[PDB]
Amino acid sequence: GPISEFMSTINVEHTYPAVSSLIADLKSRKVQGPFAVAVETALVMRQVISQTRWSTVDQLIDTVRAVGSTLVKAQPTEFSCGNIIRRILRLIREEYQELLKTADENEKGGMDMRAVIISGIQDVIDELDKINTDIEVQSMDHLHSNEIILTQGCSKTVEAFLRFAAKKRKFSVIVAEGFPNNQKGSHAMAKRLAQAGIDTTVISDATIFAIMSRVNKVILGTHAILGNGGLVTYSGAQLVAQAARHHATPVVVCSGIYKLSPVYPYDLESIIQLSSPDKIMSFNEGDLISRAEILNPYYDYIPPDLVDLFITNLGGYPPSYLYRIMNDTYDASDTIL
Amino acid sequence: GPISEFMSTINVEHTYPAVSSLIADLKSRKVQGPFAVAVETALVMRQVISQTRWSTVDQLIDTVRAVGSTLVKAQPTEFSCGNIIRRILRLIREEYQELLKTADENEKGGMDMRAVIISGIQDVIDELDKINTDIEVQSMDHLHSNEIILTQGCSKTVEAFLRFAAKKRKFSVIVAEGFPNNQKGSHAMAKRLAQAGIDTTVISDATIFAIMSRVNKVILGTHAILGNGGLVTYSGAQLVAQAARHHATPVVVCSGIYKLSPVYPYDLESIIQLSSPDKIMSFNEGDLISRAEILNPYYDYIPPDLVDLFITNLGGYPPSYLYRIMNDTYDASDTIL
Amino acid sequence: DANLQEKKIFEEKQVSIFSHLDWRRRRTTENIPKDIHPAVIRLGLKLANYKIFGSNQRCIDLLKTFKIVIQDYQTPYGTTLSRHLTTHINSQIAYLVSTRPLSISMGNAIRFLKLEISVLDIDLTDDEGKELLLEKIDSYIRDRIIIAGQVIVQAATEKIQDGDVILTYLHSSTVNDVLIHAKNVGKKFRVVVVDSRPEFEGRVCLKLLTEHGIECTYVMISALSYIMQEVTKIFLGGHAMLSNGALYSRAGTSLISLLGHESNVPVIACCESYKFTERIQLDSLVYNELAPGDQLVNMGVDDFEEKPGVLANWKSVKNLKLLSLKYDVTPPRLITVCVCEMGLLPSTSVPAIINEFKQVY
Amino acid sequence: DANLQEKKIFEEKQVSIFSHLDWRRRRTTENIPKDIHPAVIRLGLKLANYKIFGSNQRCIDLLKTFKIVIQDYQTPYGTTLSRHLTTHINSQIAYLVSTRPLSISMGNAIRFLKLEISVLDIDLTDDEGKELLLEKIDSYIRDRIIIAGQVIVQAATEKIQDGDVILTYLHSSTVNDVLIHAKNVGKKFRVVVVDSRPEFEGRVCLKLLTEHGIECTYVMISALSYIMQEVTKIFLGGHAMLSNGALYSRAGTSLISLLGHESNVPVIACCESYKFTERIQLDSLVYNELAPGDQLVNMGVDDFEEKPGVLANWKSVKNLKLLSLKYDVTPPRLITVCVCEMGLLPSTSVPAIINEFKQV
Repeated sequence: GPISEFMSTINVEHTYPAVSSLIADLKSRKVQGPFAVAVETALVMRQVISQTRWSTVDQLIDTVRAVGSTLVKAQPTEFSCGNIIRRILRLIREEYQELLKTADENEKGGMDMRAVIISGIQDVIDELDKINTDIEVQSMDHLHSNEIILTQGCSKTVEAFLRFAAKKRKFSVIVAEGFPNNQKGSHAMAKRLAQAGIDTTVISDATIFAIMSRVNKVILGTHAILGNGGLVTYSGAQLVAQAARHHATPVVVCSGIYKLSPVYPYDLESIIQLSSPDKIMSFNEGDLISRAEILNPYYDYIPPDLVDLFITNLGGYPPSYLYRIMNDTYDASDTIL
Repeated sequence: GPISEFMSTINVEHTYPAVSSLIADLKSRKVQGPFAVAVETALVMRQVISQTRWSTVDQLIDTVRAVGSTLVKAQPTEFSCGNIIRRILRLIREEYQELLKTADENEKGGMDMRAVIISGIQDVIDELDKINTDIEVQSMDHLHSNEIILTQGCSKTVEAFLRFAAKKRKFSVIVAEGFPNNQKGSHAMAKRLAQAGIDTTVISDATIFAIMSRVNKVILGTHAILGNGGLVTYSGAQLVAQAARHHATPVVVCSGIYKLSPVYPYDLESIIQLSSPDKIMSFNEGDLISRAEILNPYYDYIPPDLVDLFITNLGGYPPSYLYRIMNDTYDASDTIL
Repeated sequence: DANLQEKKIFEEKQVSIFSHLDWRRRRTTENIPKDIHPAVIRLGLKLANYKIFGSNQRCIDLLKTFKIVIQDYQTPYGTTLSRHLTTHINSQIAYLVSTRPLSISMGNAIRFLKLEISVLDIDLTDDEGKELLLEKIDSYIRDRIIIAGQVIVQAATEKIQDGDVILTYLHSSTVNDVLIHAKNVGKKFRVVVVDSRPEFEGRVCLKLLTEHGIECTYVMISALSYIMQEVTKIFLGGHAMLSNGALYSRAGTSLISLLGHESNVPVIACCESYKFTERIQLDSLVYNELAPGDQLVNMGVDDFEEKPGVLANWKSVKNLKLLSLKYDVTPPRLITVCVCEMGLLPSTSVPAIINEFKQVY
Repeated sequence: DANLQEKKIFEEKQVSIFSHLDWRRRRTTENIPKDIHPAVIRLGLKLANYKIFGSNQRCIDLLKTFKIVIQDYQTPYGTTLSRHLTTHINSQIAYLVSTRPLSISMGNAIRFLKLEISVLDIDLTDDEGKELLLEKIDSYIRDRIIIAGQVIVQAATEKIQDGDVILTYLHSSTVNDVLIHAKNVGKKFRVVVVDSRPEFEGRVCLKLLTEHGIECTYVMISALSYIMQEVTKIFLGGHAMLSNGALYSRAGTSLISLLGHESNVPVIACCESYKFTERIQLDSLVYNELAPGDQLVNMGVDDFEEKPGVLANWKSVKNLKLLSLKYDVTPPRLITVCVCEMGLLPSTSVPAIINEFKQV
């Protein structure tokens, strides 16, 4: 049940324009990354709420769902889209059921709750700029001096996770650049980690198995978490988990909660995305680019039975408890969009 | 086929008296441990050869294969008794077959080999006062500065193995007292290698798991190795093996070759002898000792699939290559004595 | 001074793994502050000097003592009871922690009582406020522990089968309280009692079960490989269950579970609910509590019997240090069941139960 | 020098787990000694500046060079050939070592050549001793390397099955000669070519196989989890096989093996016999060989080009140090077979074959 069944593509552009403008920005990867998708997904629905007129609540939850179903097929793999939607849907039917009852409680039809949703939407937006700032503080219960740590590729959440510990504890981290797609940011992170007083070492992606033998913990940042606790993460992370489990090395995941999604990884081949081979082999090698098959995926699936701990804005939680974070944050009716 | 089916006890007592004396010292635990029984066994078989009179190799082989089968019956689980015997038998059949050939090679059962076998037996003796010195050298290929090592109980071979590294490389060692039986020797050992410059840390036998997380290697000395590569080790060593396996921590065994044996551990309950329960519960607690079952196992068995490396007087070898030492050191006829 | 000590407590993050574990203990009443209630003194002495001090009886005696504190409390005339009472109590905790670190059991009790003080109705009076939360405490001792125990034992003994061979380790009053039941309900079975150095807590378990007429078998932990071949079930009482499903009990508890699983015996964890923690531990070294190293010097089969050893000068010999951790964590892949008063749950289901009590709106 | 250096090389035993790995390299001929035959120098440069130098071709070019040394050797006729010749050779490796550490394919060859020196009879004249050694070397090249390769190529090709899709990684000229020989006999299959940073040694295996008309796919190592689903077999040419059964090859060789095992695909190890060793390692850090960290600075998909990395000052930035090992040790339980010229053996059967040759 998408939106085009409700509103004509042209009148959508007049009623809620930013929606139609977002889909373009969403398919063209003008806005990628789960955070940038998340915050922009919210404040788009802000204007939507501030622009739709309606009478009964069942109009909204059927309307806002419909735009979401298209807002997903724009680029579905950027999961943070629906997660902001699915959370909004519960946000209204909670604000509904609380008001429909507190009015019944005032006893011996007022769709003017739009500004409450906006006060509820902006609440979740303000939570996003409060993702790392309340996650970085969990380090001092996990990072300790003289320990050896391994991560992979740029991940500011993990970056801020360590640097907070570096304030008082001195220790060492090991960085595996996320070749080919996380190369740039990963190098930068290590250069920043060095300033904070962290014996940081940059290694090729293939040097992972070698050094893990003397690694205490591995910290990882993901691109999203799926309904089975599995991980969709930027390329080359399974190399770390598989090398970790081979050494009984604990695996820790520092992720926000807006990436936690209930969609179930049915077929992986419809999850991973494939970027341009230009990041792997130069266009000049013309003989090769013709005679061969060149692929550059930039996601990676690691199964849930491989993560030992989840650092979230709500706290540390085993993977076998993620579901209770879902049902306390979403609604099973909104699994599919 | 023991000796009593050949020679009367008094004849045994008068012909080879040291035998009858060594049998008593073996059953009475007067001679104990693998090394002490090794040298005493070879010392006995010296006089045997120096006292027996014969004419054929067969009658000689049948004699030594007779005292051995009885010497084993004395106290069998101290396998080093037989392993010295089997080593002697092949030494004869070899030395015979290499002189028997020099005869028919010169042409193109003589009892002169007496002083030759003695000059071959003593070669075995002098090889024993040499194990550790030959073993203590391989350390600098397996120990490195700032590493963390675990050991259990008194084990000279392992002691000299480390102290040879401490004279140059500086590192730390964790020692688990072999309660109840290896208690005394373990503490002193920890004190000794402390003087050698080893950051020594003594733990109760229950803290094995608690620290294996940050341990690089576990190094172990055994009481004997069996025909399946399995280990008969002094009490409480499966704790360090199972904890290692749980942590992907490599297990290395520093042992001489005389403790190697081809007996196949058919039934374990015939191997791990038990000692007095005095060592775990005092006699005073008379109410308990009457109402309860008190057992103190002397030995422990750790299957071969748990040992990653064998340090021997001949070099470092995987467990799967142990057989090619036996078939190069013993003779398959003398597996059963 | 405290910041000066806090500077010291920073420098204790050095090469040694156990650099951070706090060794500072006060075992005497020298220089005690005045605002320390007598019944608190007698407690702090029992904490630092007792050894068979189960994590349950501690929480009880702590609460029963806290009643006597509150009962004798006297708020200043210029301030109601709720305001400026934790401050008094907080000044009691800081003493008790200096005798021996707070157990997980004791901690959550502090966190609970500190809460009910806050939510306490201001429009009451002293004798109204006091008399109230003394029941809250007595209720906490009723529902959270005592009754919960009686549920566990009955729930645990149900899975005891005639012909079993039970293995406990190092005297858990709960685990004793279930075997004695299974004896009195007629279950035909027998017990293996695994003990270990230095303070052989297992004997007192052997003493109890013997005086109840239970076939018992006593071996040190070094005999686990030898003794597990007879065992069919393993019963463990925990000091706490982590939120990842791990079990936080005494030292050998990890090996007991490990050696058992590699011999296909189940690890049954009997632990109450108030001993659940929102925290998690990847290693048995980040969060723990030490015992004095001298206790394993007297190498003999005793601990008070002052017969020396070779390590008596370890405090004075360089490159030599003895230590004895008191707890370690056991991964949940080794724990088979947790026996909370909500029934037999899988250990991984702990944090939900924690979040279930947070229904306190 | 070495008196003071040996203390330095020992003072490097500290916190960094790589502190012991020697980093010293002689890349130029500055202050070079004189005992050094030219053809050795030309090799010393190739040892330090080449980057696609197969472990076999080194041992070949090393020995062929050693031939010329012994030929052009002029024994002091105040003595004989035997004495004062290894001493001459010993002073050649010390240079050749300082330009790049000795491989395992080379040491054993050197360790062998030094023996035949010590055993030949003194009755032979120098011109007789030379011509003898030249034969033993030429035999060592054909019997232990070339022929052994030709056997391995065949035996490995046997286990190739029509419809296969096999995976190589980082240009092992042995495993190339298999695939090459595999298409010529008409085996229907295709190849996956796993490459990795910094010196993309893979894109030359892609060149070779493509220039032979082989279906091939090219992905970096971070795509292993995605591409292993297609693969059916894995072929690896090692730098050496340890005596525990482990395979001592380049960087990702472990992750290739590990990921394969966790996908039920086999790890076939092709490695000649003379690369075997009595050495045994528990971790990939005890014994290894370093590479210049600066090669990591280059960002994009090219080695030496115009990529001013954001780390080009790492040598001068505090607390930031790059490194890149170039060999790692893979345990046996991932390697399923070693295909040596003695046939297809289980990896753990290495030390027997070593003790096989040691009967002399």
